[PDB]
Amino acid sequence: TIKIGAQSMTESEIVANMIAQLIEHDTDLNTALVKNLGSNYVQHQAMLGGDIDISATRYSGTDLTSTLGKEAEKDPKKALNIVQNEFQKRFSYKWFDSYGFDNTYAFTVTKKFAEKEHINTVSDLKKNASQYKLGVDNAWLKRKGDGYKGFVSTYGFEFGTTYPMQIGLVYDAVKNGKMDAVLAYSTDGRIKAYDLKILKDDKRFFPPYDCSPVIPEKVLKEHPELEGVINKLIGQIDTETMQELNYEVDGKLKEPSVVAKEFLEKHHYFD
Ligand SMILES: CC1=N[C@H](C(=O)O)CCN1
Repeated sequence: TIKIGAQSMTESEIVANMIAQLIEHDTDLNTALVKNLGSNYVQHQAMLGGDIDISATRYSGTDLTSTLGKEAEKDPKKALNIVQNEFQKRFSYKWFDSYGFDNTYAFTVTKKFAEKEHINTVSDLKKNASQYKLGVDNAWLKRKGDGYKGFVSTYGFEFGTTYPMQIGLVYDAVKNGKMDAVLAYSTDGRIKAYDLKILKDDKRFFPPYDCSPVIPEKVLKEHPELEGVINKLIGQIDTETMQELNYEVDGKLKEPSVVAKEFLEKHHYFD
């Protein structure tokens, strides 16, 4: 039975279910979901411990700056290449090419706030930063490399008050005027659904966050038919598609298993 890890994100659950169903459609392997993994660190430790055989969703800039303890590379291709080579060298883990989307931190505001405050870029926030409330996830404030400390030293300012919360809550918090700005995830469907504005990262502070599955070479060796299944999804999901899938769960309240199934059926399980 292949143990598939899902991080505590709607996106991770959708993709974990998608992998599970594709594996069972194509092969005689049974699968199990290991859900609610709190962070990439928890995912990685679970893989080191053999608690999971597959990480459904890992993000290049995230593991680059934490797991690998490296500078935040700003080029998508170079960042992916470093992560892939390092995962092979250090762990004999295969970090696959991307599904096709980058899920980045994105400073997000209502269009009303942007018009009132004259905001197009992250640097535009500087003039009144002390007046703003910023909603962020439960980890970003303490992250090294791509975290708040790095943000401050690059952009040269702090927000008046920063509020860490479950990432799922930031979209309503900003829509409802509770926060002036939130550090959202760019693949969340509620950004488009709520007509929000993503601010340009004008100093290119954030590294890329291309999303890929990760699987130990040992697992791929034990189950030679596994790589071919995973290959079917590589390059097949762009951001717009990911946003739509995310919204199926977060806006329409559908089970990730159901959303995954419907996606696979539409694409005839990629043959
Ligand atoms: C920028 C980003 N952060 C998440 C995290 O830090 O695990 C993963 C998906 N996107």
